[PDB]
Amino acid sequence: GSHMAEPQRHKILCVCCKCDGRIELTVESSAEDLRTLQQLFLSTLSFVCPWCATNQ
Ligand SMILES: [Zn+2]
Repeated sequence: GSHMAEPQRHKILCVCCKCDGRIELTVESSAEDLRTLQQLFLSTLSFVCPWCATNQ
């Protein structure tokens, strides 16, 4: 195995909102930031992959 389990360093995987491709949002976010941005992405926010961001 390996060991990488630390606070802040959190991998919140969402998607490219236009190709459904997996965006593992590797962030360094405290629990409450992670929670808050969870609610935003659950609500209305979403991201795009750099391929789609370059294409449209
Ligand atoms: Zn995309």
